[PDB]
Amino acid sequence: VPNPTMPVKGAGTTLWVYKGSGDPYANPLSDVDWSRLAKVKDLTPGELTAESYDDSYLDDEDADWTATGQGQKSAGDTSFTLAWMPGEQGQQALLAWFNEGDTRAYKIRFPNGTVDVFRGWVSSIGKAVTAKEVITRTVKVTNVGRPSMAEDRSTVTAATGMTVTPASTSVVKGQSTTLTVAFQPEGVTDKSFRAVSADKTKATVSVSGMTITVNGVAAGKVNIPVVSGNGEFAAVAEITVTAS
Amino acid sequence: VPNPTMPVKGAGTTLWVYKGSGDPYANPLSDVDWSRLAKVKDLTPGELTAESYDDSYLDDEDADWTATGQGQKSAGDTSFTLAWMPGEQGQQALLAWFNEGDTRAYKIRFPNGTVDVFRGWVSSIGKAVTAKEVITRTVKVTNVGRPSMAEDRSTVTAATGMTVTPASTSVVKGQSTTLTVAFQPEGVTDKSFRAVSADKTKATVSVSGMTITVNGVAAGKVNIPVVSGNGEFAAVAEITVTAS
Amino acid sequence: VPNPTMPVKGAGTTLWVYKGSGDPYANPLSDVDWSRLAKVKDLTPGELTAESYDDSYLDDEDADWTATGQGQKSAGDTSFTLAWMPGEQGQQALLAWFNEGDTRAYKIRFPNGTVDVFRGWVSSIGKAVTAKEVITRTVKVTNVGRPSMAEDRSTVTAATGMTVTPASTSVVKGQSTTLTVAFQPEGVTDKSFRAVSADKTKATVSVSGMTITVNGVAAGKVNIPVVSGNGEFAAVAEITVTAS
Repeated sequence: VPNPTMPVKGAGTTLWVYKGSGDPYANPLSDVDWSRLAKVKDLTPGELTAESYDDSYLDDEDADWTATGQGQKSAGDTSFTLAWMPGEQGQQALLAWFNEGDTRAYKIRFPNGTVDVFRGWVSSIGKAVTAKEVITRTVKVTNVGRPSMAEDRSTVTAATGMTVTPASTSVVKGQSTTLTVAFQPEGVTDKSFRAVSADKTKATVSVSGMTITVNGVAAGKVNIPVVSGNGEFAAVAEITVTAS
Repeated sequence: VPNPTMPVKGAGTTLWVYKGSGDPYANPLSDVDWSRLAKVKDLTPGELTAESYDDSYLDDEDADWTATGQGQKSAGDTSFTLAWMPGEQGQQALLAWFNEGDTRAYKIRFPNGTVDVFRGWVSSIGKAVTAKEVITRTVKVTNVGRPSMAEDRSTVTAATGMTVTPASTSVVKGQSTTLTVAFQPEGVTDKSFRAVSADKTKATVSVSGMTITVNGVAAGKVNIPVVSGNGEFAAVAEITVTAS
Repeated sequence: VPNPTMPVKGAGTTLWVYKGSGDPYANPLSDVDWSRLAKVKDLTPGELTAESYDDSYLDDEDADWTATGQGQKSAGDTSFTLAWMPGEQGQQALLAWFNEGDTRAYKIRFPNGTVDVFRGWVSSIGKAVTAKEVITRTVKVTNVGRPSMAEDRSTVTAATGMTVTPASTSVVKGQSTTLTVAFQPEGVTDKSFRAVSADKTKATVSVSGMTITVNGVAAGKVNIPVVSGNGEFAAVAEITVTAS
């Protein structure tokens, strides 16, 4: 249904702020570590610009027509207003973003499956208060550096399938077993995953570089659920732990 | 019932000025040492803004784009127009506040149980005389220092109040079972989750209304993983589907 | 049928960008090495402008008025807003053209058989998101050098293809006689004429429908001179009017 080669109606556009660590430009399709800013009244994305450089000399024969070239670009000033909910995270995190000069990353997800991720700092925090109308919070973010347009991530293989094969063996205290995850639907993929223990007590799990290490902290039958990327697919594995 | 996590309609917003001698930011909720500015025609809260600081150098590898940082923050000016009642206290106090030019504190009480408290000096006093419409006094206050927004005194709770209890029964074709999630770490919670199946072939999942619904499309044993927040907590449910 | 000598309604104007390696001004009509920018919401062509140059001296006799001359010409900037299709070629090419900053050629094909060709660099890339309305990408291209207007490749013919044949008969009172003129020097000609009588008393003349008409108000021999263009060609007609 989402066709990036046909015009879209604009309804359903979504805003997120990178609350995690690492490279936000790498895999922006996944929603992991992206806090959503809900109840967006309106959004005006930033406009990439360019300054003009005067490229004229005295030796240049004739000067009837001006000659110019591209200069600095300076993407900036993405603004938006959303419903005012002072006690909800993402809006509190927004004021935290304003209160220091942090240059954080934020992404705009469009209804046609494309993402535009910018990176900037908050330069304006306003509020409009009128009767018989919901109080709105208005934000403006000055963008720094080169952004990541949706015209760059034009590959998208869509994945659609993974498997999780665990050891599923008893593990003695102090030893780490390795879980296997296959995320190769014909090889090329554009998604990540995270695994989190369902009890957090009998075992401790760690996912890094596709490597899943599970340690049998306490005896029992621990269940490790894994969810891929934003959460299109998931799986459940079991690991026994023996007291001996 | 005020709810800071839901949008509010702005009607009923009140304006107060500090006539006490303590710390205005200490207990803004209490209206003990505050004078209400009654009969406010309309209000426009001050807008927080920060200027841009150039953060570029001659030896910077890349210049094709501008590098900037957040500079000095300002609290703007709050402007409110209220009915002219010169004979009442509160307007004489406002006129004296403008007249002797001291930096006083004031606050805005929204229909949310929250309050935004600023500190500033009156930079404009105006009037509007016109027949058939009430005489309105318009005031502009330039804010100084750092404001104490309603996001400052909000509270977040992450006391591990996540629990999951499924139907834990045998579901049939054409009928969906329900799974309940408890999110009460002493009642107050601020975190959400995401629940999905493990294969999406034996059972189809749907999360709504603080609840999970599982449709037994195919017989067998199916696994439903749930992950809370950013992967701090998880749960695994087992659902058996029979032939009928 | 396109007709450059008659006004056109502007619907169907197409935008193209040069992806070849030849001379863009050589054969603009051929769309061989050109890629179309489809789904153009609206277009604003660049405006040619030239600044003023003060052409006055101290020893100038008269100075009650200002003497100025044409200075340096600029081609302005062409701004077009078109539907956002990030996944299609042509918009990715546009984004790369903005990003790497070279001066590329483009053209506008009017519903006239004519075409305007410009050379410039993209100085602005924008977007507009709003519900119930298509997402639009807005582009601004600053033009450089001398542009190639559609008037550059127009052709004029003055091959002396003027001929005049009257009815050369006897006209009566109350009846009007016709006279024909040929302007076909192999077909193409843009030079007009003017036809009138020599006394306007024996016969009254009227030119319309690319045809002369003579009303025989009075009997006798009357002379009708016709002059083509700026006096390069002429013809003389003799018309006899009888008593009846």
